[PDB]
Amino acid sequence: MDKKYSIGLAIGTNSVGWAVITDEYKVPSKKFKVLGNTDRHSIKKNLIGALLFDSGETAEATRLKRTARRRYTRRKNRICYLQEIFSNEMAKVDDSFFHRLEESFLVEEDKKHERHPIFGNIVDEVAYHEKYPTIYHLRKKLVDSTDKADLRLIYLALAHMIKFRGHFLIEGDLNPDNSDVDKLFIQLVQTYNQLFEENPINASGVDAKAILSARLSKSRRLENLIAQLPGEKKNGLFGNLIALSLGLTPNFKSNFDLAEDAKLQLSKDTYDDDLDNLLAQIGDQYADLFLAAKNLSDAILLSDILRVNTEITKAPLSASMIKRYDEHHQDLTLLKALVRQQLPEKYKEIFFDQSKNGYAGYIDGGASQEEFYKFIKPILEKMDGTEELLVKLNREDLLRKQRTFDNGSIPHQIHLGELHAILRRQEDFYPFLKDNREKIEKILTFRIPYYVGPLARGNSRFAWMTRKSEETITPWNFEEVVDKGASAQSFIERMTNFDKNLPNEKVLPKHSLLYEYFTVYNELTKVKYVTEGMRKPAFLSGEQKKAIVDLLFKTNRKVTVKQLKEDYFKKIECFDSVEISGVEDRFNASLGTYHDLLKIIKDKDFLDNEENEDILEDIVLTLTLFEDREMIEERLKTYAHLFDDKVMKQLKRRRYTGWGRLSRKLINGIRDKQSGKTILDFLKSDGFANRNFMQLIHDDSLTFKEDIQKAQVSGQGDSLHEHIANLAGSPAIKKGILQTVKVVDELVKVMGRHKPENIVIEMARENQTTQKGQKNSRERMKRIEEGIKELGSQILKEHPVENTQLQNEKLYLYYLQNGRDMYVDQELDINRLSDYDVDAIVPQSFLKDDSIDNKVLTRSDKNRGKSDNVPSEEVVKKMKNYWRQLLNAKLITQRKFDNLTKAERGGLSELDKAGFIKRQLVETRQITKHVAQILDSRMNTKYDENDKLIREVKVITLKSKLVSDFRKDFQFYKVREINNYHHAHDAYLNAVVGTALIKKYPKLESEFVYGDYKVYDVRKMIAKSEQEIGKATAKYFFYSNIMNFFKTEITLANGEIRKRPLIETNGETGEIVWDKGRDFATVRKVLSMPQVNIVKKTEVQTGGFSKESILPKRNSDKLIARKKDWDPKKYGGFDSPTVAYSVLVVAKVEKGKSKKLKSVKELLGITIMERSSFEKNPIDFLEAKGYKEVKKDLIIKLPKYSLFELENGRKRMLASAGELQKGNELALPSKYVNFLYLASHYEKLKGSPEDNEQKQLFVEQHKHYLDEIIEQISEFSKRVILADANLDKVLSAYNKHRDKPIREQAENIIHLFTLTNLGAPAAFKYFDTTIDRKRYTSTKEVLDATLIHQSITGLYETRIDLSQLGGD
RNA sequence: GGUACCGCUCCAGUCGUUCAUGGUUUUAGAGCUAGAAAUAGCAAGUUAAAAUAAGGCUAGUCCGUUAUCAACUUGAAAAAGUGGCACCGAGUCGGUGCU
DNA sequence: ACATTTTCGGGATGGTCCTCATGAACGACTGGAGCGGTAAT
DNA sequence: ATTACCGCTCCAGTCGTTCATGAGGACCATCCCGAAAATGT
Ligand SMILES: [Mg+2]
Ligand SMILES: [Mg+2]
Ligand SMILES: [Mg+2]
Repeated sequence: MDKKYSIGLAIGTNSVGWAVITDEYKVPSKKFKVLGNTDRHSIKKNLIGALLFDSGETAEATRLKRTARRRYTRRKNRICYLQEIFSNEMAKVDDSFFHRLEESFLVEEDKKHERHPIFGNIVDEVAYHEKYPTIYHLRKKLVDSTDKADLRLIYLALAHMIKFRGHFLIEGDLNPDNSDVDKLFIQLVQTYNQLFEENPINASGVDAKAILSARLSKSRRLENLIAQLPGEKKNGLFGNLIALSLGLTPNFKSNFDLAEDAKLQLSKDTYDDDLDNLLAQIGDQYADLFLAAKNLSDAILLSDILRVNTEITKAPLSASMIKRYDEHHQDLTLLKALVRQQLPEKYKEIFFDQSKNGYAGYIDGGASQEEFYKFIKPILEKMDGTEELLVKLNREDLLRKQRTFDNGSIPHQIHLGELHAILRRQEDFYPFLKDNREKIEKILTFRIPYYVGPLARGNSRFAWMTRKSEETITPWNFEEVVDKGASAQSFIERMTNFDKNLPNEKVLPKHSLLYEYFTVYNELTKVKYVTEGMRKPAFLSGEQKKAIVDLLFKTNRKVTVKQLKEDYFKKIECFDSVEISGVEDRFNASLGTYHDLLKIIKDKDFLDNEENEDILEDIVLTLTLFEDREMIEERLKTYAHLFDDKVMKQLKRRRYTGWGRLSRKLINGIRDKQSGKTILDFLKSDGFANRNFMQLIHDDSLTFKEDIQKAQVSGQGDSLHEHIANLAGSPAIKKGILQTVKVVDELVKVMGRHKPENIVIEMARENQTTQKGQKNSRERMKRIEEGIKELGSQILKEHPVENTQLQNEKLYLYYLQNGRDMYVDQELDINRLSDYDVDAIVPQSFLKDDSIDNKVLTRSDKNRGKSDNVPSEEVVKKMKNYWRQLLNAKLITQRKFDNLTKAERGGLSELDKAGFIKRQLVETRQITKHVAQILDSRMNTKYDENDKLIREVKVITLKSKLVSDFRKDFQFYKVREINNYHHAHDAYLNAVVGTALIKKYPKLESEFVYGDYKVYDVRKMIAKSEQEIGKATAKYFFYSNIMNFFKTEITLANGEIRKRPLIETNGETGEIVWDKGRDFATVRKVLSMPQVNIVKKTEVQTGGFSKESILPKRNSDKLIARKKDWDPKKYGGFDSPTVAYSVLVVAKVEKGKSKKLKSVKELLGITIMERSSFEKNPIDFLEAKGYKEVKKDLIIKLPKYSLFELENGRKRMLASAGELQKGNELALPSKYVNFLYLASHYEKLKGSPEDNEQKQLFVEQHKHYLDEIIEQISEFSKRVILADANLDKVLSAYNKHRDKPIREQAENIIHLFTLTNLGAPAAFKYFDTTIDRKRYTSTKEVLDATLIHQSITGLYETRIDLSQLGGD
């Protein structure tokens, strides 16, 4: 039947709630038949409920997981690449090479050959370190070599240089020399002075290198050079030439008075090509400055990162490492002698003992630099003869470990320098190197471009390449085995802007000539004209529109009325007296691409010919899509009759970026099957007036409605996956939608297959801020301003600040944190906010908060060092109280603060701390825009109507901004921190409001999403806003819109509270929709109503199998070895083995001295690994695990979050492999929840209206609730742990801390509401007492536990029999 | 009562392609004196190489950090489908009656 | 030949330690706010 | 041929209303209970 009920849902990050409301009854109570045992007659449940689920790894964590797979694969392949080059050659000349490489692993008993790494004999193996203290000395030896080295030490050096290959970040050949840098600074100044004799720049003996070497910002380095070298300004020619060498992108358009942009950069191979175009126009005499600037940048890079001069060695990189390496042993020997003489007593302790981060732990362990320096620093300060040792601490030159990240970030080019020498020196000793050098230099330089990508032998979705035959895919003989044109085309067809009306096609480039013609013809259509014979204004015809485009738009970019009157009408149409109307003095439309083409080609033969426009569109499409300049050449070859050799060489520079929103097919590729005309044909000439482009597509007058029916009306298939394959990358939103559509689909089916009137859905994010804009940013300012006014200042009253200044995050971070960082407490300033770096609190991590409160403005992040130990402990000690002052002024959040105290308490959500100090944040919830569309797509899959457009199922998305007044009316305090049954009541209220809104049409409407400010009437009494505080509208007064439409209460009066009468008309037919004598009482009755239908989702664990590390520290049976036959005691197994689910089977395992069979059912964990054969054949699996004698009907599978109910009155849940989870819902009176929230609230706040007056008096008169709460808790311990254990400590603490602040105790009490959750046995700090951490191994009372299998939808429940359990 | 398609700009989030290092595991790594011996002290310390998700298609110079995955019936199998209401009440969800 | 004392072994339990992440060159999307376009009956 | 049925304002710019909402497992130290053997009667 048509309409009987409505449903509502509330979608969170890791939970979905729902509720069903029906006109015929007020009690959401319904029965189901018990499956299996039938322990209860017919179990009833509440229709209001919620589903809990695990959210998984979000955005940047998913990013890191795919990156991590490709990450080591690259390093592994590079090691394998050079191995394939030399291994076979070494095996051919040395028979003993092969066996040593193969027998390098495993125990003696399985080993067939001795290791002998370098020489081939134990006697000679330990002769190496006598001349070579490190790999870097062998590198110097081979680079400066005059003699022959063994192929094992040659491969040893070459293998180091491909494992330690270095980064190919910047394109082009950089100068590997540091011989005479000083000269380059003098020659640039003198060359400028010779070319510009009007105002010479004076060097004045200034050392420019000293300014650049110092750790200053790029802006400050430029400024200091301009201040010390007089003759030119920071924004002048010389300043922009310095900026280029600083690695910036200057634009010399304003410098050479150019009509077009002239940006230069040193990061691209085409820079030399751009200089050829530039010098062709400004002349040869300016070449020296740009070539010297390029070479100086190369010289400065090596000077800064190596700090070693050339010619004393041809290996300055290896030499740079050696100097410090030797100094480490000399400084350590010195300090060791000083400690022996001054501190005999602590001599063993200082060097041997890991616990304080000493020398032994530092060398053999992973001890932090800052902790190591911290320990030895006051020791060196107290000791005599340590002056030089104290300097090395500040320089960071004291005992730095050779292998560390800071010594790893080396570029590919300086590595090629030394490698070219390693190969060249040995060419007259090994002739094989002369032939292999070509292949070696290529793989050392090699990098995969976008248009080639994956070179996979097999067939798969992401295999873009077409392979010719079974040979190779290596760059060697590349064109003979694969075609980069085929991979470039398949790459572009998959990755580019796509047409949203054509699923398999793509849009035109933004430089399309057709795209530009479309806008010009629209403006020409608006034009009316008057002539010498024509009496009244008439519109332009198609031939006249074409004539104006052919004449005026092809001779000047923009057209004006004078041009039409003096040129077009007098020349083409031959009228002296004419007039143009419909437009002003000029048009908005213009041709941009057309005149750009004339300037580059400089001809007219490619213009007016009918076929040439299609030729130019194909060429611009190619120029936008492909950087590959040989692909551009091949496009130009088919049209070579229009393009000579010079223009084709000039075009080889760069891409025409950006696309339009329409493809060509729609515009002039689809013809009307009755008139024969395209949309472009109708645009040029048709009937009176026009409509919007999408309106003309939908228009019933054209035959394009058929194309809509064949494409759009068809829709997606039966499978849900196909409908949720769009919207959101978040696994939290994805799973929320996945379960939401399933719940809605099932609710409509089980409700007698009747259709709901409304489906009301909410979906939100962890919004930490408003977005950029004066409708958003302007309010973010208030969060800063309150902190400023709390601290105190006269600045805000003395001088007003314009609202357009503070619009972005970087300007907000400065005033939120003040002029100081949050890690080392060093100075920040306004002029340095775009010059200093910004960090994330938890980058590339499991969960990420929505925007500005997840980030922090810092000075340098090098202190992070991939560790969880803040090196600025002493800073945290004073800043912790400062950070609490910031939370009190609401400048930083509770989660932001707690991430800096993690070591003391771990995790556990405290997110809505704002609730007692200020909650002000109106959320947009942009995700909700397409949620209804995905559901609507499945729900209204029916076409039994003659284009009636009548929907049967209406899905409505709701904003939570309307719920606030309903929380007040029904006295709801719903912070999830004190209630994990949160979504159940939200979804109910959502169904109430969304249904309420449609029963009588709204009195005050607003525009789509944006709404309020867009359309409103001018009122002077809201104009005082902008002048005083800034723009404001109904977004602030949204509560008054609710009062206008419903008239529920009067908010203009304090004291006695009176509201709208109990029995009032609410429907469009004059009927009563909601009744306060029945409905209102029922809503508040549901709040405390027993047995709400809430469950943790049933599944089994898939994905995330293990972490890429080995833990030989573990040795239990659950450890999965890295290789099957390798001993876990030596070579270990993989970090964190993942169990998909468990199976309950009677054991065949023998116990004790008599070897008795365990004839009782036991838990066997099924791993994601072993599952792969278990599901296919469980018999062989069970026999291998010790469960040999078993029958099919005796095997019971236990999925993830399986439930148990004990006959002794307890409820429990299964984790994964057999571990015990808490379970059991919380039955507790509502009088405790309201008290604790309000008790903290009314600490420093006083009441006034009737309700607030009684709430304050309630907390003040009734302080006995804390004593009743510990009494209720002592009765829940008995249902979980049995013994009270630590509640004697908690009761003692509750009697002890009665003289402590009400708020500060209520701030952490939220951790005791874990009783509502089915897991989370949390440990936390209360006030001065920190509670013990416990976990549940298993249930002793096995035979009393009944196995429960429930549906994910929360409907039917299966109870499994106890007669099969056994026991002997 | 009674609108549709968007231009220009700035900022943010979602992210993708590409490349490198280190943490860490493992093997080779020639010592002296006292004491039955456990055990202790001193001489003495300078390095290199290999490797890092089970498992497997298309059996790889390749892919893999995932969802439905409970009872029940039909289907070789892939795959698909069914889940009662009137009527009263609410401290660990019960009852009258029909189906 | 049987019961008690005796030592060694297993399970339930809690305390402490363990954890593969960094980012710029090059390049694109949705999406919102403020400056706006164009109007009929 | 028209633009809120309702938001009609204060000796002054004020803080505040609601929400997305919680790391556990392995190894080692330890106490209590149970089985087979040696000894006494
Ligand atoms: Mg919500
Ligand atoms: Mg950072
Ligand atoms: Mg909610």
